[PDB]
Amino acid sequence: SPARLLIPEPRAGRARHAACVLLAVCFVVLFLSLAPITRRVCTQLAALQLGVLLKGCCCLAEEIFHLHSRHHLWQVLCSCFPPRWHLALLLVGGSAYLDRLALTLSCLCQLLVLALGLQKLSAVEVSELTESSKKNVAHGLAWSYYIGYLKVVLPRLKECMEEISRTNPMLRAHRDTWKLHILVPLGCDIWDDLEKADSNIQYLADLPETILTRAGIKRRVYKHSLYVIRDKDNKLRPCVLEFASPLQTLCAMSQDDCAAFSREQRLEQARLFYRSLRDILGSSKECAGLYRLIAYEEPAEPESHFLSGLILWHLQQQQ
Amino acid sequence: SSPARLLIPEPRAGRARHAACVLLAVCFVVLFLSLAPITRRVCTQLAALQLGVLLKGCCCLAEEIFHLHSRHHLWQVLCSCFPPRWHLALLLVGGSAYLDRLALTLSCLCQLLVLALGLQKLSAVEVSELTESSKKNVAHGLAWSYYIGYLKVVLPRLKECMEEISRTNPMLRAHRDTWKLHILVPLGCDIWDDLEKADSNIQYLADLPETILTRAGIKRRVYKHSLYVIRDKDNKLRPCVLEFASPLQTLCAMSQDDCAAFSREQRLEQARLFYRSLRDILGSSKECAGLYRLIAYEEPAEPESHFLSGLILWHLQQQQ
Amino acid sequence: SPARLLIPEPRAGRARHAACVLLAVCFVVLFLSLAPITRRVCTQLAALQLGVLLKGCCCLAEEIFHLHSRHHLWQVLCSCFPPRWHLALLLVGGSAYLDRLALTLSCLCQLLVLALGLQKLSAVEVSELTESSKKNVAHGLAWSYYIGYLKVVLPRLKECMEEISRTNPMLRAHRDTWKLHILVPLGCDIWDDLEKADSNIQYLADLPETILTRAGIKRRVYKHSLYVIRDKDNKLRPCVLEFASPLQTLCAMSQDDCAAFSREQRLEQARLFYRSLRDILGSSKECAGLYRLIAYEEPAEPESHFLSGLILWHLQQQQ
Amino acid sequence: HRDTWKLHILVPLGCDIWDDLEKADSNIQYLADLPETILTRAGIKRRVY
Repeated sequence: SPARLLIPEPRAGRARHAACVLLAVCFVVLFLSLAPITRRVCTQLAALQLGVLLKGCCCLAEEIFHLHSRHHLWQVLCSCFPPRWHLALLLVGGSAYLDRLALTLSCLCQLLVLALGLQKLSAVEVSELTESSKKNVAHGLAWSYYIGYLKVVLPRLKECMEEISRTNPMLRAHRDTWKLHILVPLGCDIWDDLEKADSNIQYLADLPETILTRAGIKRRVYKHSLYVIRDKDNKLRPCVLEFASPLQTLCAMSQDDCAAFSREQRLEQARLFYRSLRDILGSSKECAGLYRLIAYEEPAEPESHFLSGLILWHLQQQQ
Repeated sequence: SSPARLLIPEPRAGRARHAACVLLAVCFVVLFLSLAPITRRVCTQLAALQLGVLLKGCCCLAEEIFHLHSRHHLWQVLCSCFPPRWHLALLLVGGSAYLDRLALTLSCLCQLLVLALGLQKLSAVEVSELTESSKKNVAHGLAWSYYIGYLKVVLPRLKECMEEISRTNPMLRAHRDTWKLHILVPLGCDIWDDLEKADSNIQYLADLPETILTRAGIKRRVYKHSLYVIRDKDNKLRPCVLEFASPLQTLCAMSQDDCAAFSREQRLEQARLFYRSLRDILGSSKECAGLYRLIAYEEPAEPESHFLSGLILWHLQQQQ
Repeated sequence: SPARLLIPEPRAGRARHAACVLLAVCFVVLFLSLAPITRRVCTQLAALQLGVLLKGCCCLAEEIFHLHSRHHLWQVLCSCFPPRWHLALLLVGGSAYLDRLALTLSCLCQLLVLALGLQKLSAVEVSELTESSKKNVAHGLAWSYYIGYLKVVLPRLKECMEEISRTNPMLRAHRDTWKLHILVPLGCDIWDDLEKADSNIQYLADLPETILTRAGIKRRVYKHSLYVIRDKDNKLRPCVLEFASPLQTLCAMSQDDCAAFSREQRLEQARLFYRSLRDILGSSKECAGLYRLIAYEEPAEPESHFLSGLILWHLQQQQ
Repeated sequence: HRDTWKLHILVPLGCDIWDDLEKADSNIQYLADLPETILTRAGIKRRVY
């Protein structure tokens, strides 16, 4: 190849072998040239193995607030500690039974280490963490959706709608709700059309063509559909509705055989995508007030007019 | 109310663990009423009871040494033969050894005696729960449904259909000893809807139109089979009848289904079990004595564009 | 063969011969280099034969609630314990006659083991148990029926019924009962037609063909029969009725000589098929409300209008 | 045989019409039926050929 490519390769995880061989060298060194010595070694091992308990207690104290929002209670207890936590309890119990200045000194130094935070992560660990997780798709979907679609279609919406508002008095009446409404259900189902999703949503017409030029032969054409949705006996409300493509991407990726994308992590990915999209849209000066994204979960009781009620609440929020 | 009366067996609530816990609490309370060395005896009894699973794992690995190459290819055999929660049994055995070997000999003798006589067997409740708990065991059901629905109604009426086919064109009268439908069952799940695109040597010879009609769930019989020609080396051509397995499509759709939660390793295992069940069912039949031939293949790692046709040619050559 | 196939073979069950040769080896080892010792061995053997009694007692406590549904009383007692349970009683009686702290310690250990449940099954045993059951066709039949038929014919029902409805006011009046009524008798008899099964069921017409194209020459064409059932002296009710094919499959394989399919467990297989179909249909989003499967058991008294009344009740439930 | 894909109308100058051509002449063999020619009318009336 004319261009000698230099690409990194995944790490073999061979540090375990080096640790094992140096451990064996340590054994062969120590044995040459003793039950109480082994007991002292076990006590010393149990001495620094109680810091995980303090770290878990601190994490539980910090996470009891998010317990309701994330885990709604045994999940909180088992999450704040590694699954191999009872081993430290067994070791500390054995050390206490075998034998308290050393214990309190060890607790104090471990807590001081935790507070000062001098046991941080180097570059290799963070690099391995970034490389290993092949399912952090939410940030990529959020940024891709933003740059590809919203940065190029959102600004040319008020001008595209004012021309219709010139001849249609109904659009002129509802001037405060000329934004684009993004439907992001926390699941992944996407209805083919919003007319059969809810009987209270009526299709009206398609907005005029959006013309973009690319080299003069390639034309990027954008279409938006304008809907009319019926209230109680008050009035009719028009709005522009569409779903989020990254949700469809996640749904199609879950069905893939080589993706190994389950349903429990798909919900987390959708939630993270919604949060990231909100955080990156809220700091944008181009589409400062040209959008409103609505998020919901399908109710357990199959109400026939749940989505319509949510859209009406959102629309009535602008006025 | 309701004209009928149904008492459906809803699944168990798993409340036997609560009974075990309350009886354990009662026993602890009783022991509290009315000492230290008894803990050592309790630990020794626990180790004696725990070495039974170690003996069972040893017997299981001794039995599965033969099937190692067929299924696991050596650490996988050891992992399968023993339960994952086996370290504590070794810890208890080591503690008992350190505390003290006639007692160990008699305890192990009793445990292996129990294992040999086989007097510890699952009751009706345990086997019923195990049968009703496995929600993904579709291999046997799919094999039986395929056999009954399709394989028992069209194969006996196979000589005559190809008889009218030969009446249309008599070129196949020479191949009198290959009048059996060929079933293509890949151990994966890929299915080629258009069989001519799968390989370059597979070409149609006769595909007459036919409408498959089902009236209120009752399927009509199939009166026509699609004839093919397989291009051999530059000497001659060979005609064939090919058909895939619908249960493989069922497995593929189950895997693609969102609510099924059906992985890939389970899919391969179910496909192999379905193939074995179908072969065993067909091999012990009477109507389908010699009017079928099922071809099972695994897709090769190296890409080959003329593999499937060559495999069918090999099957034809061994059929003569 | 171009592709050397590697297919598993059934296990020969030779672990028992390993147990027997270990019996012989242990015997010849112990003999080289003793009535009280044999009595102690018998007592130790009786010590761990008592756990099955506690397992049966806990099972009885947990299953006394399901006794009415599954066993309606001696069957409850016999099912919760292994048939070879009198041997444990004989051993414990012999131990008591030969001889209290040891018995209590053994009982406490057995209860602790049962509560913790550390004596579980490895991969080989579960694989053998999944391979040995050649008759558990309920789940396979349910999944095959679902994927093959219901996921393809159910969605194209409302639109197929609209065209007939627009010209028949009778169909327009009864719009809430346009589902597919699956009949799943817990037995296995399937009537050739519903006309002679019950005198109150009247055939009306066949639904227009559901045409599916495949490769342009293969046409998967579907018929559904529309019936009319005579209620009491009020009116007539139309519905679409059909039986469940897997019940016909079970009936067909019950008669096979090589199947060895008896009748006592055929009822259980049909019941499990009904439960599995219900569970996998209630969690689907495509056929949300396009079905209603009805199950019944034939009464002792051969009433001539038993099934008709059941369908009338199931039809009035929507209204 | 692509050049003879027409429809062959038999118009005997007499008036006898055979029920089928199989027994009319021993050299004519029936093969199969052409796939259905579906014509839709009002959505319920189907003119199928």
